[PDB]
Amino acid sequence: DLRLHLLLNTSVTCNDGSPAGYYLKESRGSRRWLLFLEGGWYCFNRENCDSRYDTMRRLMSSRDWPRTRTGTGILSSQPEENPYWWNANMVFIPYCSSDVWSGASSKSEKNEYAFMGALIIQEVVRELLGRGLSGAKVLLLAGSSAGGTGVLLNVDRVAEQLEKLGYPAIQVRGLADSGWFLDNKQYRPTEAIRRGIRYWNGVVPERCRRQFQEGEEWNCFFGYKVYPTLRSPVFVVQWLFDEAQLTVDNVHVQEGLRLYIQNLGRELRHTLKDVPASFAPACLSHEIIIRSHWTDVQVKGTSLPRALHCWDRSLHPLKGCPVHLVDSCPWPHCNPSCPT
Ligand SMILES: C[C@H]1CCCCN1C(=O)N1CCOCC1
Ligand SMILES: *[C@@H]1O[C@H](CO)[C@@H](O)[C@H](O)[C@H]1NC(C)=O
Repeated sequence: DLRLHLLLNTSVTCNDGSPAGYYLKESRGSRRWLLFLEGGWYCFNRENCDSRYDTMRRLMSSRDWPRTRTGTGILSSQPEENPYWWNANMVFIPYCSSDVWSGASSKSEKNEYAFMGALIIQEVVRELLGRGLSGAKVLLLAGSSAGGTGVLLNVDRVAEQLEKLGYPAIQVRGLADSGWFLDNKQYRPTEAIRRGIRYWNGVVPERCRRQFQEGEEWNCFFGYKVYPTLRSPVFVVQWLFDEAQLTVDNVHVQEGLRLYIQNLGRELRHTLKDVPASFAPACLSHEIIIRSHWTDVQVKGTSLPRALHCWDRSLHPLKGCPVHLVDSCPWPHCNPSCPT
């Protein structure tokens, strides 16, 4: 069980002005810290956000959050469930800003909602330093789906924050799960993100912003465009046939659709060729790192917990302990270890 703490700075808020927060389970024998960003789509205008407030309110408000949460997958403290980091300090940061973790806008007489995702991450880090994060040797910022994209948008800002506060010894790293999308043509999207960025006052990493320039910041939401600009080490986990990617592509089998699906897997593989820490199985699925059975899937005979352990060793190629693992077979579930 991870225990809830509402932010002491009550001006850093969820969408409806209630305080944001985090769930924590400390491990005082460990100098490793895992901060996980929840996912859950987003909203991009007044009418769409009002609908989300009616039926997805826990993603917009802390008023109904429970006092505890069970850690699962990479957040589990049991070695059998989490071979990688079972002894780490565990943090789950609820997603209550509806802005893919990019926003920096308060509620006001001109704004019905607050979009503060980027500031929530910064404030959680600041308040954790008093609870033991000051002694860390590794801070791993992880996340799934919208939270995976949030890792790519925020990992370098956390590194800069800790350096400027005077903690140069904490190594900041990222783990992005199911947050690596393609801006491809549909079988039968980017405009919603463009409108969202303006609605949220959304912010993107500085080097990527300088490349694409004013009005084109939406480009930095796409992994293959923002990843080369990042300085912190980032491990990318991405199913080749991700269900959210197919949903946005309007895919729900004849020759035209067969070619479309094969092309999607080929393009995704291409974008990961120069990503040296990555795990990309040929499966139709969505998210992995906080699922209890995340230990089951393998690429070339290597599980995800093993690949992550090999990554840790590389940050001290390694015989028998690979870090770049991308399937080459071209159809969903051509890998026999895919979830069923
Ligand atoms: C999965 C969601 C939430 C997080 C960012 C990526 N997401 C999108 O819905 N997108 C991205 C751009 O292309 C299609 C629209
Ligand atoms: C609380 O957060 C807001 C927004 O980041 C910031 O302007 C303010 O300085 C913070 N308060 C304190 C005491 O740090």
